[PDB]
Order: sequence, then structure tokens, then C-alpha cells
Amino acid sequence: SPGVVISDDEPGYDLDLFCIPNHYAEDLERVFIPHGLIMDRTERLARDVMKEMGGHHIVALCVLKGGYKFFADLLDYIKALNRNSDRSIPMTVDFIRLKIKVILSTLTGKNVLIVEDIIDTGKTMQTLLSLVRQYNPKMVKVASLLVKRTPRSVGYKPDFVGFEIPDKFVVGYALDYNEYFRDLNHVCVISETGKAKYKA
Amino acid sequence: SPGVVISDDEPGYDLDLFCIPNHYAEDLERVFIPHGLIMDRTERLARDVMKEMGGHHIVALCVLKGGYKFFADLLDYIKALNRNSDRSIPMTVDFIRLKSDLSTLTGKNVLIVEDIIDTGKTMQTLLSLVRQYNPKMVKVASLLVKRTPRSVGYKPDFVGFEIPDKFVVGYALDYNEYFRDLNHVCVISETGKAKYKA
Amino acid sequence: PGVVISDDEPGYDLDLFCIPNHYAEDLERVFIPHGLIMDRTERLARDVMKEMGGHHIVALCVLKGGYKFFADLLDYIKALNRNSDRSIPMTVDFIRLIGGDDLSTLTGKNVLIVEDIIDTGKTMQTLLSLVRQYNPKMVKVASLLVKRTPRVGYKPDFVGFEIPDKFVVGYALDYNEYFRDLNHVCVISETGKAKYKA
Amino acid sequence: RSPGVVISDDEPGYDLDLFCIPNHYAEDLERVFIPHGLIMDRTERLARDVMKEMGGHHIVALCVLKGGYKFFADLLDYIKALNRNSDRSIPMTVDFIRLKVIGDLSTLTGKNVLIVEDIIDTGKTMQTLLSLVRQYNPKMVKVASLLVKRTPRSVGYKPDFVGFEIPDKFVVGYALDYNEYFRDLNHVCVISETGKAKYKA
Ligand SMILES: O=c1[nH]cnc2c1ncn2CCN(CCOCP(=O)(O)O)CCP(=O)(O)O
Ligand SMILES: O=c1[nH]cnc2c1ncn2CCN(CCOCP(=O)(O)O)CCP(=O)(O)O
Ligand SMILES: O=c1[nH]cnc2c1ncn2CCN(CCOCP(=O)(O)O)CCP(=O)(O)O
Ligand SMILES: O=c1[nH]cnc2c1ncn2CCN(CCOCP(=O)(O)O)CCP(=O)(O)O
Ligand SMILES: [Mg+2]
Ligand SMILES: [Mg+2]
Ligand SMILES: [Mg+2]
Ligand SMILES: [Mg+2]
Ligand SMILES: [Mg+2]
Ligand SMILES: [Mg+2]
Ligand SMILES: [Mg+2]
Ligand SMILES: [Mg+2]
Repeated sequence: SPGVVISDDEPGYDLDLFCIPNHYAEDLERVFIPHGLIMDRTERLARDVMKEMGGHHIVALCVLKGGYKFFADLLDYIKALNRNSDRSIPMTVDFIRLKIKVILSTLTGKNVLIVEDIIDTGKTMQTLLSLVRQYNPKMVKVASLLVKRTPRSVGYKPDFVGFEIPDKFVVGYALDYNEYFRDLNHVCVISETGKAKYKA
Repeated sequence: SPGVVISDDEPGYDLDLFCIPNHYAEDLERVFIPHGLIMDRTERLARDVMKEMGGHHIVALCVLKGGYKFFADLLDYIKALNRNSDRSIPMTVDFIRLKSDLSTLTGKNVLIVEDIIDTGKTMQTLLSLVRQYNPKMVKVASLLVKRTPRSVGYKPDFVGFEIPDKFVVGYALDYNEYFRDLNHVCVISETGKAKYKA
Repeated sequence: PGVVISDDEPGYDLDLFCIPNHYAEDLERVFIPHGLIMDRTERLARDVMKEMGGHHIVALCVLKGGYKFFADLLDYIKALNRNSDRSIPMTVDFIRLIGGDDLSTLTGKNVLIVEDIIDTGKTMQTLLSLVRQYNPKMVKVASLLVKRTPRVGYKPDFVGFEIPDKFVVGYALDYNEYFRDLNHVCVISETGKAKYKA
Repeated sequence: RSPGVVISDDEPGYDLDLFCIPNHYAEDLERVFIPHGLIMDRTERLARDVMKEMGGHHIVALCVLKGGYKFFADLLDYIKALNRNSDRSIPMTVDFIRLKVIGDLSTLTGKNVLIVEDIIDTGKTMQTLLSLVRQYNPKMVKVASLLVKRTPRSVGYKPDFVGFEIPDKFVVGYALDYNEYFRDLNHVCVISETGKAKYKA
């Protein structure tokens, strides 16, 4: 699956119907992917990952900063699987930040599960695989919460995708605009005024 | 507020994108309202409820059996609020069933919790009865409200989702007692509507 | 057997947890934290599917005190049914000591009585004798709490916690209909007994 | 501030057979020491205490990698709930560090900084880190640690928020590790002799 496909004409949800931090009132336009939906999709993602990988030991690789929330949850759903079955893939965790250079011999001969928040141009993820592959892992797969439909796309496809979204600017669930909106659990769309108020 | 509106054309979601009980694979057509959406909407609902009804003892009245999942979830969210706020209000629970011990309601704020409202015959019958016991207040929260030409014109005080005239199951809503054990709201397929057919 | 909570188990200071402010002067200690309750229920859910996860389950909810343990255990069982290699169709019904009605729907099915607390056992004798009237294929009993109390037959099939002969409240367990709206199981204080006394 | 849940030296824990446990850690653990849910209920409260102290200005939450990641996520999740269930709410931004230091901490400046750590033992690590953070001129620094060890090696450093105060026992789970093992565990637990001899560095 290309994930849950969200279409260009997806209206999303009025912010008045949800519980949203008062400080981001005028800063968002719509709720775009309810936190809940992100959980439900993630649950299925974790099963899909377990079907494909466990399998063997896994080194779960979290791409900070925007990846931390998906990573956390996904792992929790995996852990939930590891403790209600015979199928118990043991798993160590690791962290990288990519500002495009890194901030790893552990990966050598390992099954690595890269966990990212969003692929847009796919440039970041190409930089990541090449860096990682230099450490000769056994296998490498990518999980991305979001994959943008974009002309800018070189066309790297993640192994695991939560949602396929338009090229709107979305925030929340650890996806930031200039370090803001991470403290929000739904994925939402900035307002013009939000883009302006928090411009760097 | 009419709540989250779901249009007559919303396709719901492909079942393969979600975790679904294996015994219901062929019986459902789509995931209609994802569990997590129910939660997010319920969370707000609880805050909305707590605005109108706090400040006096609330009796939460679950309408069996379909109302039990909403009731439990809604009330966990309410309690989540009540234990993280300067002052809070006592709350008692009670249960009712309508087939086709209430002086405990007098003077209190009654909050009837229901799964779906359709013609609204059901709820108007309950309200008729409840009101005889002189509650201070009565509000109804229903997860679902069906747009239907058969509606007598009852509207709840609290709505989660407004949905089309389609037959839905899950999140405690049944078809011939089935699909109660399923946390998504979903449309039941024909190849399963006849399978559980009475 | 269950989680054996010791007679001299101190519990936890209320000021270390989040407690609804209206019950602040009414509780002595937190006895069984909400989350310990959840974790052990998760485990029970796996046991229930281990013993009965190979046929139709009818889960019976004993109102009122049972509604939370029921919601939660069924939620954990529900998580098993879509994530694991074993999937058991499940229907629910609710009884209060009637109740529903109809109960013929039990015949030839696996039946799981879900109860808050087994003290004397008289409540459970009654439900076990009831359910056996409709010739089920198997009756099993899950009870969250079992008191180590003198009272004189059946041994619960699935037990969350086994506790001293202390009066406890919360997690839908009550004292005079109060404390049902508390997520933790706590020991009532002597001032709490006095304020909500009948 | 308060020492959090004081768990005694002779605390027995809970038998493993009573909980849901990863099959691959079955024999490597002795007891469940702090059930995941107990961590949760304690964390819910710690969140409110944090907000009562720090909620007056922009909070930057600083996660101490790697064993702090679980605590951090849950604590923030609670803090977020408080923030979106109130008309009053301050914005919150996040950052990370692993300890030399790994991982622009300038986002700390002028802000209310909440450091989130898994465990304080000798206390050297926290003092070392505060040495760094303090010279990014935050408005205020506060440390929350899920666990604090009662050890005679305690250099004297004490945090501001404590989940639990534990005995001098090697504990794993909830991201806390033993040679990178046991991070993928819900509960905080005590390693058996087999698991300990298994993974020793
Ligand atoms: O809608 C969006 N919201 C927030 N950020 C967005 C969005 N679209 C692209 N980006 C930037 C994502 N970029 C990630 C940069 O890292 C910032 P992080 O530490 O907050 O995760 C690169 C994606 P790609 O073009 O495939 O290499
Ligand atoms: O789409 C549906 N799914 C499931 N059940 C549906 C649906 N529509 C009406 N119902 C039945 C609801 N009717 C009552 C059934 O509820 C009893 P239950 O909770 O034991 O299943 C009456 C609604 P109204 O017309 O407003 O008085
Ligand atoms: O600590 C306690 N808290 C609350 N209730 C307690 C307690 N101990 C016994 N009980 C009485 C519970 N009984 C059920 C409660 O009464 C009706 P309710 O569940 O609707 O509140 C059953 C116990 P038994 O038949 O002797 O095995
Ligand atoms: O019981 C334990 N379980 C796991 N780890 C333990 C334990 N006790 C000390 N440690 C080592 C913790 N050290 C910090 C953690 O190591 C880096 P990590 O948390 O990213 O794996 C020392 C803290 P301090 O002595 O106050 O400078
Ligand atoms: Mg990113
Ligand atoms: Mg960025
Ligand atoms: Mg109904
Ligand atoms: Mg019906
Ligand atoms: Mg009972
Ligand atoms: Mg009673
Ligand atoms: Mg550490
Ligand atoms: Mg370590």
C-alpha cells in the first residue's frame, strides 16, 4: 500500500470539533490527520513491520527531531506485538539527526528500521541510506509517517507508509514549523497567519 | 454544534490499511469512522460536556447496550479532566435498557449517553420518563446522529458525528448482536449482512 | 491465583498520583493504581483467549461495579483479535443483581462472567447457577478482585488481584454509589465512610 | 521537591507470570519491579507538578538520550493533554542530547527548560549536563528523572521531579538498558543472573 491516501480535495476537520491547545488557535487552518487516525494506521503499520522483519533482531533507527513521536508509538505497537505472541523480534533503539549531514558500526550486519516523519523530495532519505549503507547493514527498510505527492520527488519509495498527502504544509505530531507545533498531537495545516507569526 | 459531519459520499477507508478482527474480514465493506477519530472527538465532547454540566453532581446514564463503549470512553475522558483541575465535581453512574430506581436522578444533572440516534423515538421515550424524576438538568450525548427523513426531529445536546442513512456497526453498535467487538465504526457488507441475518 | 496483594501492603500516598479533587479528603491511600490494573488485565485477556479462544465467547458484564473491568478486558481481548494469530467472535450482555434478557443466547457457547469483586461469593453462586440454567458449553469466571475473606465454593477462573479484607473503592467499585468515577482502586478513609454513609 | 514514589530496599516486585512480557526476555528477567502502568499513573501526576512550576513561560523540553526517550514521550504526552484541556496554555518546544555531548541548544535561551532523564545514580551525568545547559542562559532549569537511585555513591545531586526512588539494584525496561538490551520493554524490571551474565560488556 502507498499508505492511507489523502486526496487533494480532502476537507479535513474543523478545529472547533477537537481539543486543541489555546495558543495555536489562529495559527492552524484545519485538522488534517486526527491523532487517533495516526494511532490506528500506526497499529497496522507495526503489524506490517513485524510480518516483514521479525524475522530477526532489529535496530530501530529514529530520525530526530520530527521522527521521535512516530518512532515512539510505532515501537510501542511493535512491543505490544512482541508480548502477545511467540513472534518476538528483539530490538535495540538508535537516534540520528540530519541537518544534510549526520549529528554507527552498530548497524553492521544488522536489520535496520529507519523511522522518519515525512519524505518530501526524498533527498534527506537518500542521504540517510547512503550514509547507513556505508556501515554494511544486513537489510535496510524505511518507515515514514507521511509521503508527499510532489513533482520535486526523485521517487524513492519507503517500505512502510502511514499516509500519502498533498504538498500542503502540515504540522503537529512532532512535525514542526520553525520548532513550533511539535507540542500538538493531531497533524494539522498551518494558517497563513501561523506561517507569518512563527517565521524564522 | 452538529458535530463531525460525514457526507453521503464519504468512502470511508480501505480495510487493509487497518487492524481488523480476522473473523470480520469478509463481513465489512469499509472502515467508516476510525476508532482513533472516535477518541479524538470524544475527548473534545467530554470537555464540552464539562462546560455545561460541571458545577453540579452529574449522574451519567449509559443506554445499553450500544451506548456502553461511548459511555466508558466518554467518562474516562471526563474523569481525566476531573482529576487534573483545581476543583472537580462528584459523578455517579447508572444503566438503562429500552426494550420494544431513578429517584437517584432527582436534583442532579443527568447526562444520558447513547450510541446512535435515528428516528429519535427511543430517546424521546427515555426523556419523557427521566424528566418525571425532577432532575436539575438533562442533556443527551450521542456518538452518532443519522440524517434521516424518518427522524421525528429530536436533536441531542452533544453529537460526535453526523452520518448518512447507512447501516453502520462497530464500537458497540450491533447487527443482530454482532460487531459489538470491533472498535472502528464500519459499514457492513452484503456478504456479511446476510450471514448474520436473523 | 492473581496478583497477591499482601495484608500489610501500605499502598501509595495520594499526593503522588492524580486524584479527583472532590475525593481528596475521602481516600486514605491508593491501593491499586489504575495502570497496574490495566497491565494485569492485558495479561488476563491473553489468558481468556488461551482458555476460550477457540469458540464463540459471550462476555457477561455484572453491573454496576464490573463495567470498567469489562470494558477494559474486552478492549484488551479486542486488541488480541486483530493483532494475533487467534480471533474469537464475541457478543456481550449485561446483568445487574435482571439484567438482560435474553439469556437463552448462551446455550452451547463459551460464557465469561466478568465481575468486579468476589467477597462472600453469593453474587457469583447466583450468576454461575443462572448461566448453567441455559446449558452453556463452558462457563468461566473473571473477577478483578478476590478478597481473602472467610466466605464457600467456586474458585474464580481469572483473577486480577487478590486482596485483604479491606474496604476498597474506585475503578467502578463504590461505597454508596460514590467512588465509581475514580480510576485507581483506593482505600476509603474514615472521613470518607462518614461523609457518604447511608 | 518531593522524593516521588519511595520503593523500599526489600520491595519484592511482581512475578513475571502475572504480566505480558516479551518472549525473548522471559528468562533474562527476575521480577517486574515497576509496572508500566504504575509508571504511567506516576507520570500523569509529575506532568501536573511540572506545569504548576514551569507553566508560566515557554517550556523547552530537553530529552536525555537514549534511556530517557520513553519517559520523555509519555511525560510530554501528559503535559500536552493538560495544555489542550485548558484555556490557559503555554507553547512547548523540544530538543535532544546524549552524553562527551552529542547533539543548536540556543533554543534553550530565555526559556523554561525541563530536562528529562531516565535515572540518576551517582549524579555525575546530570551535573555534567547542567554545566552545559546553564551556559545557554535559560530562564530557569528544572530536572525530572523517572528514577533516582539510593546509593552511598550519590554525589549529592537531586532533581526537581522524581518518578520513583529505587533501591541500589540494576533495573532495566522502559528504555533503561543493559548493554543496549531491554530498551524494548514496557515495565521496569530486574535482570536475572542469566540475563546479566548474558549481556555483560
Ligand atoms: O508539510 C511539511 N511540514 C513540515 N516539514 C516539511 C513539510 N514538507 C517538507 N518538510 C521538510 C522535511 N525535511 C526534513 C528536515 O528535518 C527537520 P525535523 O528535525 O523537524 O524532522 C526534509 C524532507 P525531504 O524533502 O524528503 O528530504
Ligand atoms: O446504522 C445503525 N446501526 C446499528 N443500529 C441502528 C442503526 N440505525 C438505527 N439503529 C438502531 C437504533 N434503535 C435502537 C437500538 O438500540 C438497542 P442496542 O444498543 O441493544 O443495539 C433506535 C434508534 P431511534 O430510531 O433514534 O429511536
Ligand atoms: O471493598 C468492597 N467495595 C465495594 N463492594 C464490596 C467490597 N467488599 C464486598 N463488597 C460487596 C460487593 N457485592 C457487589 C456489589 O453490590 C452491587 P454493585 O456492584 O452494583 O455496586 C458482591 C460481593 P459478594 O457477593 O459478597 O461476593
Ligand atoms: O539500575 C540501572 N539500570 C540501568 N542503568 C543504570 C542503573 N544504575 C545506574 N545506571 C547507569 C546510568 N548512567 C546514565 C545512563 O547511561 C546512558 P543511557 O541512559 O542513554 O543508556 C549513569 C547516571 P549517573 O551515575 O548519575 O552519572
Ligand atoms: Mg523530518
Ligand atoms: Mg524543520
Ligand atoms: Mg442504542
Ligand atoms: Mg440494535
Ligand atoms: Mg459483583
Ligand atoms: Mg454498592
Ligand atoms: Mg541515562
Ligand atoms: Mg546505559
